[PDB]
Amino acid sequence: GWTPVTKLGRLVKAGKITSVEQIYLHSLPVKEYQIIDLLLPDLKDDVMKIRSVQKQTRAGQRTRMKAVVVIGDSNGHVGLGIKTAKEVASAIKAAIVIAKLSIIPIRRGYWGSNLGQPHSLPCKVTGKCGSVAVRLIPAPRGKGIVASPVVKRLMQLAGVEDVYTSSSGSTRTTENTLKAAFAAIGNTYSFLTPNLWAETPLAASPLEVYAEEAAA
Amino acid sequence: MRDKWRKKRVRRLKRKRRKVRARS
Amino acid sequence: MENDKGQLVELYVPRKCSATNRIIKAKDHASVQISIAKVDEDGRAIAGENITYALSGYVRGRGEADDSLNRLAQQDGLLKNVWSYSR
Amino acid sequence: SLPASFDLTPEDAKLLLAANVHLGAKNVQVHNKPYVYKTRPDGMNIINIGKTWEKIVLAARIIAAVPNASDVAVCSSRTFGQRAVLKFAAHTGATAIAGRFTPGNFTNYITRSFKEPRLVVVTDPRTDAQAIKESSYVNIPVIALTDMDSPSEYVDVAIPCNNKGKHSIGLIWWLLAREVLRLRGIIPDRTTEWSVMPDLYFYRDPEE
Amino acid sequence: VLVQDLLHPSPATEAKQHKLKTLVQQPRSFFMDVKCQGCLNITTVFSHAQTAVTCDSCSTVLCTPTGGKAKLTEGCSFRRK
Amino acid sequence: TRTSVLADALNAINNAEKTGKRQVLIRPSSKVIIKFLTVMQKHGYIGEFEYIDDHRSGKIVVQLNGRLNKCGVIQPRFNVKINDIERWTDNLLPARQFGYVILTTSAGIMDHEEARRKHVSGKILGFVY
Amino acid sequence: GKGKPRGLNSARKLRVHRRNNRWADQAYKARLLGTAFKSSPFGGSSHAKGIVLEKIGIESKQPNSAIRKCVRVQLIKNGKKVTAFVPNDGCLNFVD
Amino acid sequence: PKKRASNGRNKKGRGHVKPVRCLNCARCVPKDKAIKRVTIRNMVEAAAVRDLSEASVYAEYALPKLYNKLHYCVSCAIHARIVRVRSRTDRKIRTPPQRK
Amino acid sequence: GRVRTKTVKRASKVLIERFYPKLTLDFETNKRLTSEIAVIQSKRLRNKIAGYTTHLMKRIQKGPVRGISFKLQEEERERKDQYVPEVSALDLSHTNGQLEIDADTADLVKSLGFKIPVQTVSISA
RNA sequence: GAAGAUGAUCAGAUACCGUCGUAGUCUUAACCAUAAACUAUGCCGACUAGGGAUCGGUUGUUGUUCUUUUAUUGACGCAAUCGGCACCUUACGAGAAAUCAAAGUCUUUGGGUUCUGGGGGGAGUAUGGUCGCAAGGCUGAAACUUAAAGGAAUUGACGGAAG
Ligand SMILES: [Zn+2]
Ligand SMILES: [Zn+2]
Repeated sequence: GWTPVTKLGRLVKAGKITSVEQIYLHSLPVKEYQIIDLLLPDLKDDVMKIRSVQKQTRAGQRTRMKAVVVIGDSNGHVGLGIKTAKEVASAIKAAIVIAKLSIIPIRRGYWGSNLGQPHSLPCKVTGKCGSVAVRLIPAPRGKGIVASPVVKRLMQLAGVEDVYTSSSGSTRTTENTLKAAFAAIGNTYSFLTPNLWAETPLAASPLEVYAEEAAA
Repeated sequence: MRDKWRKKRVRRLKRKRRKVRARS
Repeated sequence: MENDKGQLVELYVPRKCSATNRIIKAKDHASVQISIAKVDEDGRAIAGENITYALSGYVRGRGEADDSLNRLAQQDGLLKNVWSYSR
Repeated sequence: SLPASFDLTPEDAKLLLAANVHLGAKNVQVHNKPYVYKTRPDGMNIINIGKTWEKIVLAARIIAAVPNASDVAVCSSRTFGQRAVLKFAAHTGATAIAGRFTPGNFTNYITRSFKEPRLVVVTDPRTDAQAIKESSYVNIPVIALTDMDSPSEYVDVAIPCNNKGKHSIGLIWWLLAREVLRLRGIIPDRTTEWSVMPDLYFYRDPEE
Repeated sequence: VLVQDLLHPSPATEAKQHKLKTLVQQPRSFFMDVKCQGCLNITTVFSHAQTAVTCDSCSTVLCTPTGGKAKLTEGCSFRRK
Repeated sequence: TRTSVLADALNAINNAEKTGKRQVLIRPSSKVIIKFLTVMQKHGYIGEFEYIDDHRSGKIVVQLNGRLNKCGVIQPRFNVKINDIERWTDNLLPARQFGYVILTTSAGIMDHEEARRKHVSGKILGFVY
Repeated sequence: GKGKPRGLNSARKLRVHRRNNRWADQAYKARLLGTAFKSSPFGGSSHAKGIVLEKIGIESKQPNSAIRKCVRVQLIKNGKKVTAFVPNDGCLNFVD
Repeated sequence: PKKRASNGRNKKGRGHVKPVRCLNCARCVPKDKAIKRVTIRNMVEAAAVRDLSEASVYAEYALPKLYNKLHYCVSCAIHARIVRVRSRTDRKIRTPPQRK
Repeated sequence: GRVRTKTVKRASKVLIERFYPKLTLDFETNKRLTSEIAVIQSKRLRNKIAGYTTHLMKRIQKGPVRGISFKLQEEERERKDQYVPEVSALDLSHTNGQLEIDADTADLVKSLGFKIPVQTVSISA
């Protein structure tokens, strides 16, 4: 059995908190991966790159294995996880844990017309990690994920079906490639648009309405 | 070698080149 | 965001900061939700009834949150003659 | 708005003035210019204790909104505030954190003293940076006791005071307990004397 | 200080700011009526006078120019216009 | 030296808007600045702005609301034909549904949507979104 | 700002500047100078016929240790003598 | 890369400062960059202050000190251990050591 | 040196935090106690624990030990640290019946709607 | 004190160490026009975050000593602003990082303008021109050759470095 030790774990185990958006709405820090597992039961893992780093010691080289893992539900939630461990399987396993903890929602929007279900970004957003800068430009309904294979795999798992991409810098650094792409896909909700201008009243925090079921 | 001495070695070499052309 | 046929295609409409109107990101772990209690005239705190402010980690990081509280509480009737528009 | 009963009673002003609350730091940092009334000719600043009072009623009004009393955790690294925050939690049902604050309490969930407070009150940001710094990671609003030199980053609500006075730390901590209990109703009204006397909440030297 | 009233500044800070840096610049100099010791006669003297101004009454300098305001001679009184 | 008051205006606006300030002083003012703000004001991107008269070039106090993403000039003021606008909109604006291209025309200072309605073109003057 | 002219009447200064700086590019410099037409043994050609003069075995560069079997060929189009590789296990025997 | 923001010297808003000769090795060194130590030592050793105060023909004669300002270059000072190498974070500190 | 190690030091305090009332200041009693309290496979090990558990026990008598709480020390202190004299030492009774506050800071009081007598002090330095 | 001569040291040192020493070092008339000529950071303009010292000016002010016994003395002390040379913290932001109050306001890419670079060598070489008494300066390739050269930082290893 799974025993939560945090308030969010307390509330997720009951029926108090059911929508991940409620966690997203109030910026509730997700420290426990099983919180994600129940509330996002349909997630997809796929390892982008496995790398061996080496620490020089007096006797010789100390080799650890580094793996990068991408999680997404193809419906607006995507997560990235990079973990180093002595064994590839352990590093892959531990990466999935933290790849789930960093899962964020994405904003699908319309290029041009708003006819049908959203197909792309609402705006052009760019992220930078190290030297890699990845820009995503909304595409028409025909043009798919015009991107490099590693960046495209992130978008397929995020549920963006049409988008452009333009990369700069040392794009052969896979780790900084995915983190910079992750920054862009996460800036979809950080950009103000006119349709969001109206003020909505602040809903009461879920930890304050069920503090009795969240205390312990 | 050191850059300053490589520069000086060429300086003395150019001076020899200039003189040997003066013979003609 | 709303499509042609009218249903809300937007999920997770985020809140907006009360100081700088900036959107509160999904992982803005410096963002708080200040709650202040409404009081019956008998000096006792009303139960389950609070004025809610959303405050961005940007304002907190700059240390302007206290001033943003002072101006908001002054203009919402919560606070008397401590914050002044003219400095 | 505010019923007039919440105004600074002249009884409290005599307490505040004697307890040296109106004594500020020599140098005021840019954000506490509002709370400086005037400067004593020696060079040090005078607090506007009139401004101070309704801030206490404002800050205490935050604590009442939390449904669970154990969710509010107060801290003090300064010795002069260790006993006061201890008595404050005792009368109020808070979750005091006296002395050293162990890093990882708010972020590391396998630690022992792993607490998830909905509000952190700070005796001094200058000496309690770590409590304020980690509260920035897990969405915890912070109420602080700030002098005119006390930095004001990541502080949602500040209470101007004299943090370097033995009497001042206790009294403002004394005032918070009384004003929190009034709102919840334990103290009969704003005219009834509190059973606790202001000499409690004062740190005592080991002589006695 | 995210929000403050620039259109209505406090007078104390305006008296401390530079004469050019105010919301609308305005000289801090003025004009003086100097009553000399020898006799009483109205004479307009600039506060920042650059010339050793004498009165038409008596051939006596009222002020000696300095880096800033004109320094009034002893025994002379002034009144600001 | 001071070569363009319009550039010095939107920059101080952006250097205030990112900082989260709700007001910004613009110096010096001009008709081009004043008419530029009106196109911004009728779209709610800024609030009530005041003109100070000092018997001089003028000053402007702007009130900020927080709905402004990025306002900047396009310098030099490129000549824009009616078939030149779609290129300027694509490169400068994040999306096809919002954001504006401020064009100065013989009919006045206007954004590209009001320009296309009355089918007039001039020199590009800036952008706002 | 950005160090290059932006004024509307400065199209000339940009035209000269770019054309000057294309000379630092070796692809442009090799094409315009016509170094292929002058110093390249084929004279800018794709293939060439030549006449074999002598067969040579060459010691390899480090770290490889082998023999690369090439030949001395003089070209018929311009009379230049340059070495050409014979690439195939045992194709040295086919060429005389 | 850049090791110090002051470039090892104290020359700002200036073009040129006349140099000084190291006390030890007579090396030219710029005056601001030279490590300068002002010493005031007793002229007689602390052990001999007594017997030289007994041979004094003058009662309560206050003997003089010796005044000397010392200049060292970086190699002069480091080798004599007047200054020592500090850590990267301790390089920022320029407050005097608290030994006297 | 006779420094005890951590494995005996942590095992000693886990006993106090569990069986403080059954502990004593006498080593012999603790020696026999830890035998039926903890399964200690070595006789030499068992004597080391009790010899330092007693030292921890013999320390609590001189005052509170740092880092060890046994569900009673704070309780003994909860009703021990309740002292207060009859005078608050903060009410205006030590002085003549009015404040000694600064004359310039009295303007702060006078700015408010208060009439509080004050023996003004003017250090001016 | 280059050069040179010298006494040591050394396997050898016409090097470091020691003793002399000629041009030079100084100056007046003229050339040369280069330096790690460095803030390795073009110049002009605007804005952005706090803080305290300090220089020149100027503006209001002291339980201060002195002029002189006081002013209209001076110095000191406290508030201001102008301009500087800078310094401390923070990172809204930038950066590959070191770091940066500019190296920010740069994929949300546009204030004006000048110059410069396009992998490492060959090479600032050859040649031509041009300036100079000369030494040299300015301009300035190619053939050929090479898969690296290099920047910041991490671990270790090593030091005839400190603790
Ligand atoms: Zn007269
Ligand atoms: Zn040396």
